[PDB]
Amino acid sequence: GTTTGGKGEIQQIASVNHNPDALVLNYDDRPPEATPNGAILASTQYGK
Amino acid sequence: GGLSQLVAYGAQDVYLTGNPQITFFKTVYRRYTNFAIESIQQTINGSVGFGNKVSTQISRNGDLITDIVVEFVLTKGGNGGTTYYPAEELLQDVELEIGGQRIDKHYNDWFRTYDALFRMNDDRYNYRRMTDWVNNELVGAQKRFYVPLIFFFNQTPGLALPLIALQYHEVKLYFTLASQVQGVNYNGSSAIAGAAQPTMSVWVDYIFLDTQERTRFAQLPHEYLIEQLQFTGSETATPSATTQASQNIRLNFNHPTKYLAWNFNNPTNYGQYTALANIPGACSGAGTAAATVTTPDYGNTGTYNEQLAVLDSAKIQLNGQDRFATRKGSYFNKVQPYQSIGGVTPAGVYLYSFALKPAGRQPSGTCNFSRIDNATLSLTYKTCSIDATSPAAVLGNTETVTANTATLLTALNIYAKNYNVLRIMSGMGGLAYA
Amino acid sequence: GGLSQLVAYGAQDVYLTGNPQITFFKTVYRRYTNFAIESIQQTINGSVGFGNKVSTQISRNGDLITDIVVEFVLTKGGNGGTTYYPAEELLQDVELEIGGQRIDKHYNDWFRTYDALFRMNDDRYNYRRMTDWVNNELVGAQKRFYVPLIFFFNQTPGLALPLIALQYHEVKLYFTLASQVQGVNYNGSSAIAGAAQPTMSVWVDYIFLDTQERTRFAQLPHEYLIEQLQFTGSETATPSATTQASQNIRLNFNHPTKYLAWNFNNPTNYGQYTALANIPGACSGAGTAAATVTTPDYGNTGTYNEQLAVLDSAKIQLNGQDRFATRKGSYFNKVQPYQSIGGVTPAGVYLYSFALKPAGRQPSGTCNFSRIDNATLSLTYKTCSIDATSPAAVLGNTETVTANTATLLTALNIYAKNYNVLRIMSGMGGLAYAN
Amino acid sequence: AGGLSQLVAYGAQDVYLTGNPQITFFKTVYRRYTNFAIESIQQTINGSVGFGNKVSTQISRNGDLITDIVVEFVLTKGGNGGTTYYPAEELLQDVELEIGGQRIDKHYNDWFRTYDALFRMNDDRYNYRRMTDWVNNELVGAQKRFYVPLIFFFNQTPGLALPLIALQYHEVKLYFTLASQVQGVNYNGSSAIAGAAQPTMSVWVDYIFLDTQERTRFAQLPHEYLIEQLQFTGSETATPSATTQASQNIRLNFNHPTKYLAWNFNNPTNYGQYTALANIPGACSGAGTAAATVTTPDYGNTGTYNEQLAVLDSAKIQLNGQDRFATRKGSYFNKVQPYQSIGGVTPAGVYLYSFALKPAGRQPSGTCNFSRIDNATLSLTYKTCSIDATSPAAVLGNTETVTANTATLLTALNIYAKNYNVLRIMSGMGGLAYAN
Amino acid sequence: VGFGNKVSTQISRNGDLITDIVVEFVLTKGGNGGTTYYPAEELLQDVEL
Amino acid sequence: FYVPLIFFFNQTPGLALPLIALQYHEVKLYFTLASQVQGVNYNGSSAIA
Amino acid sequence: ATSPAAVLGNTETVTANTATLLTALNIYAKNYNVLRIMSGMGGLAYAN
Amino acid sequence: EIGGQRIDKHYNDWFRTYDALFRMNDDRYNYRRMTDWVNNELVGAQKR
Amino acid sequence: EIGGQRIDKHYNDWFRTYDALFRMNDDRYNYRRMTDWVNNELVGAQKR
Repeated sequence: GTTTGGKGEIQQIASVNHNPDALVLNYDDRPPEATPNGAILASTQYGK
Repeated sequence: GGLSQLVAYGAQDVYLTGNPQITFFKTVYRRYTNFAIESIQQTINGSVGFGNKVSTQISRNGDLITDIVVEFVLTKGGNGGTTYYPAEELLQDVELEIGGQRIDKHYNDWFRTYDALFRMNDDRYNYRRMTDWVNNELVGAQKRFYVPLIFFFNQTPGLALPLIALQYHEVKLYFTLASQVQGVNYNGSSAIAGAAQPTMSVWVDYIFLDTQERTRFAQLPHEYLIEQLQFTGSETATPSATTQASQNIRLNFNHPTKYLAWNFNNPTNYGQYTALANIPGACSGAGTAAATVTTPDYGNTGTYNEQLAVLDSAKIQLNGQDRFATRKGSYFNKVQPYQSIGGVTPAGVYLYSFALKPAGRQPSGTCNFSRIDNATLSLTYKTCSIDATSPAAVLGNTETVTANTATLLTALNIYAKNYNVLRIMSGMGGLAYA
Repeated sequence: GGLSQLVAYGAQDVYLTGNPQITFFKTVYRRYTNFAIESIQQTINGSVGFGNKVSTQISRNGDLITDIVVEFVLTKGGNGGTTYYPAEELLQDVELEIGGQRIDKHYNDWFRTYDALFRMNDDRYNYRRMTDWVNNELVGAQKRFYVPLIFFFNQTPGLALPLIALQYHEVKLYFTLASQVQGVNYNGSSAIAGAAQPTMSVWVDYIFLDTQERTRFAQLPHEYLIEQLQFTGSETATPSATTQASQNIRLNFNHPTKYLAWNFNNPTNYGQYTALANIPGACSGAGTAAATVTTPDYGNTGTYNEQLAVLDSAKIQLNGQDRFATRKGSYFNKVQPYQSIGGVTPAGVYLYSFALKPAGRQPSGTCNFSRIDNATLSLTYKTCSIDATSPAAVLGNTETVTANTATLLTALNIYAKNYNVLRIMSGMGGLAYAN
Repeated sequence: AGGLSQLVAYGAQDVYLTGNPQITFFKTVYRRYTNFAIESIQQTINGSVGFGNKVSTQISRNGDLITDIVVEFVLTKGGNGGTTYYPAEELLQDVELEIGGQRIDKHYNDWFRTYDALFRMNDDRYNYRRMTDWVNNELVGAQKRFYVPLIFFFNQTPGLALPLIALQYHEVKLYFTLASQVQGVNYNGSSAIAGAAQPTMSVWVDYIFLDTQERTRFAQLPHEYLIEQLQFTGSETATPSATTQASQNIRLNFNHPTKYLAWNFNNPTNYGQYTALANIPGACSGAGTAAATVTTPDYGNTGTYNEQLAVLDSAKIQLNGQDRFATRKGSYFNKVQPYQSIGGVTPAGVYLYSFALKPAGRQPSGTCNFSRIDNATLSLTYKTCSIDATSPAAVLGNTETVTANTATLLTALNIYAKNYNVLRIMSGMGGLAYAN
Repeated sequence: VGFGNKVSTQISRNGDLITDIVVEFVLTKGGNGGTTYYPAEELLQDVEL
Repeated sequence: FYVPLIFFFNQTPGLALPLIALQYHEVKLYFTLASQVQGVNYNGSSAIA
Repeated sequence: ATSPAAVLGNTETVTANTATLLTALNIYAKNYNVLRIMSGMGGLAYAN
Repeated sequence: EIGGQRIDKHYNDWFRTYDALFRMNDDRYNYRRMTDWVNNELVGAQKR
Repeated sequence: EIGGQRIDKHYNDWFRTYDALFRMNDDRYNYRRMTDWVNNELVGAQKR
């Protein structure tokens, strides 16, 4: 046995088969949309 | 003199002084963008009081927002030592919201956990000074308290929210005030007659920029690397005798995560993370005939004696595969804070990091739970066999047992501190991965 | 094991581990210019004693100057608990001069404020160890003290003062030694017979440079980012009953300012910024029948109970306009040093910063008072109605009141730290701006 | 009004501050890093663990990089409150770091006590204490797990992580010497504590796993690490009881660009005692009462800050017979130098002189290379030990040049040098660039 | 709304021009005749526009 | 009670605030309410129960 | 539990009062994995 | 463990469950002979 | 209101008119359940 010191652990396969990325909604699937801020516009259309 | 060691020069200096790059005695300082900081009161929606909810609508007085400090006025209804961070307990939680999307959510226990881990002796005491009664004050004393908030941009000017470029969003803070705060309107579970309702204001520090930077921030898109807090509470089964109970906690987290931290608390006594015992500072009246181990000596609620800590051992398991060998509870209380923060953590609060320096803002290693199907935290508890009223056992027993009073620490608070990105696009803001 | 996380990466990692730019696990160090540090004594000109003035010139024994430490040897004239930083109150007035041009000027009260405001943890505890008796010592004890100076070139090598570049402009240090030291010459205002005069020595730390860089320092013009202290004394008049004062103290400062800090002191005692009261740490004999609230338990003069302070609220005005909204004294004592310093500021010492990092050296926000004609610090005071001798009232009252002994804090000390630019060329130098 | 006014108040003094801006504070750009995972793995300890035994462990090359290493001890108390003082630290008598059959560094319990005593601060120094001692007045029979971190060159920053992957052809080992006498656990002074249990030890090593691109770089490219080493030999002191202030001229045998020199004056009977014992609070067993005895410390408070219990009056370093700096008083090296160079507090009896601007830092900042110096000496002047240790009137009430009669027990002189060397790694094998 | 509280309002943008603004308070008298003096504005400690 | 405000646009229409022309700003008023108001919640310094 | 007449004489749906002592639940699964060895290194193919 | 990687892990209780399930006849009896005191041995008896 | 412009207003004695006119049996009763004490509750009873 050549192991006077050792060699590091071999990479093994750890796949994703359940849904741990669930509930993660990115800016690409849905982008942000506007809501009011501090500056407000007047009641522009008062009806007839 | 010093010339003697300059003469003492040789081959070994080729790695130190030969062909130099820098000099230590002529610093070149960089010129910075002109800014000024104001601190103004905000508009606080809602009725202020115990158990009530209120909110803050952030004004657009400035260009960037950085430090948010919540101000309270409280009157103490008890004697000295009957309180333990009442300004922090009062602020039961805060949600930060941009355009209807939650960016972060903090809890009173999280603030306590953060101070327990990442604050240090001077700033931790100054924190205590602005959140608690620290000078042996007596009943009827009035004191103004401050609870600085710790969102990703708080105390972090580099991530200040670009309000000038959020002219299409509400930026809001939703606060929940506690229904019971120890020492000011309840003593344990008993109401204090005549207790005064708190007075509240949220103070916000605005950064004002010069002509050119205001243009840059208003017109250009931005990518902000931000922090978030993930949380849900759960119950534990703390063992009585003849057994060391285990519990498998299912972790429910979704972002590159820098660390997992947790504590075990008695929900009836804010900040109590250890068992009560008839030893100095470990319970009300400790050391005297009037000592009781049902009620803490609240001002000394935090301790460092891990024998009063409930956790025996823990490990983090990912997809059924152990991430590291089992550690005893003191590992998470004393070592990871040493390695990862450089400060002292009181008994009852535990930390395991994925990051080399989680206290910093530069990412240094994360665990992406979004690519891990089944992560769990395995907890083994200490047997609660020590009679809490007998110092002979409390200060003199084996590492695997704790006090009979530890069975009251039935709530687990599991936190994950993670990273996310806040995107600013055409004046609109929200998360890159929500 | 950890490989379970190594492989487990996805879309949320592209901004963390995608196309890596840095590694945490291979550092490269920058090589520097060979130098040596040496600490030598300067020749002291003048009679050393209490109330005497003394000067020394920094001899050209090196290329750059960094730290300077003033040495005292004192004998305590009182019993235990009668002193409060004797070494720095003795070091009453330290003036830095280059070629006849004043560069900076520090006071003993600033040294106390700096230690109280910007030093932290073990740094300020050791500072006290170098300046006071901290182990219950008795009358007659002899101790050697070191008061480091905190000028612009004293706190970091990066601004070392290049004497090699100043061969025509003598650099001198002027000292005044206090006529009174609490616990060494006087117990309160009562003289201590037989008190010894101090022994003093000024030590200066020299940097020796390598030939190539030494040559460049001597020949090339230089500019240094230099920090200054501005000060003048003020007076206040805090009321005892039914009223609260409001002062508007004009801020006679004139260069880019990092922060303003101030305190309220009792001129009789050194370092006292709070009221005396019959509670631990605020009264000689506190808690006993012989408790006297005329003088403190001097060894514990500093306290943290802000209701012993006189400042209720303050705001700064620039051009007669508010600079920020009025905040309570606890904001300036607790909240501002928390955000800007991260330390513990004792009661009675107050800070408002203009900078993100006032404790740092890299400029990070200033108020340029050179372009502001009128500025004032507005101070609203507490009513000093509490009987200092009754803990029931001292420890159990409202926000807006303090002890009747608080009215002794009649001296108002407002400090400003600012930037200037130090110009050195052809062996001559001095400040850049003068206003 | 407000900050808007402050921005308008722009003038000539600002061209050196905000004119032609180069940076801002409110748009921080963070760097993207190489993917890695941290895993802490238990090592096997070869040998029988116990008091007076020597054991060793070989680090299994499980990961690619090594950084922190923590020695975990399980100890029980043999005494009551105040009878211990860093029992975990005195047990870790020494640790030898060996890479490929050759020594890189060796630390001693007394060094760990010095490193703790002058470099880390109140906050983590107390946690360090929490990890090494009983700090809650625990009584006889208490069991506690102790964590003694190692402070080798590769664990004070990831940038100096030890790349085992690049050392493919040989082992890295740690040799541990466990003290035979541990105050308050196995011995109480010179008296053995009957029934004392043997320690259990585990050595935890923290591994880093690298991704494909960087793991390859580490395996194939050569490396040059600029690392720290400790140098140490012991000597004996000449501490007089009366009529004189003795001097010694101690010849130094150090050999690399040195960052600093630190020294202790120890009482080998106990652990960590660098000051005299006296009948004043915390200065001896029973202090303040009629039972006070000044031959034995009140161990849990062994460290103090009272300079009058120290024995060093003054010290100077000479190189090849010339003064390196003018003679300084003992308080200079105890308080002024760590103030100037570290920023913490050094307890009485521990002294440091730096050659470095930032000796607690990793980047070189000034060194004295004793490899080019022949006659380098440390000259030490002692205080006369004439004070009666049992009389506070003198212990707390005498002059600078005299100390307690019990001070003559500080007979061991411990001088440490911290220096640079370079650890080079080529073709799977590592080694030091400079010998001696 | 209450004693020692700070409240604010933005003007609801119903109209084109704003002229007067009148603040109403409803108070309960704590004493008999002659015990008050301008309590409505005493209460209105300040207004910042 | 009624407390009219007396700002620059409150007492005469010729100075009426043209909100219609200020569509990029909010206009807001901060109202600070005194903690101690004589005869309704304090009589001198004494609180009215 | 102390009366054989009941312990040895009852219905499917009942057991002894002493059964409440059986407080710990241990569920074990036996599964496959693949152990790979190549050029001197070894490890499991799948981690999950 | 092989190369730092866990391959399997067994508990004392698993050893008994395994015996309780998969061994049969006199192998379980010989097993007990290896693991227990099966001949009414008395206090002080020493066995391999 | 929307933008300061009133859209609608409801009154006491309208809710009773609507409930007494458009809500039918189960949905009118369930509405009562949400707004009244319908179980002969005594003084001191608390409901949401």
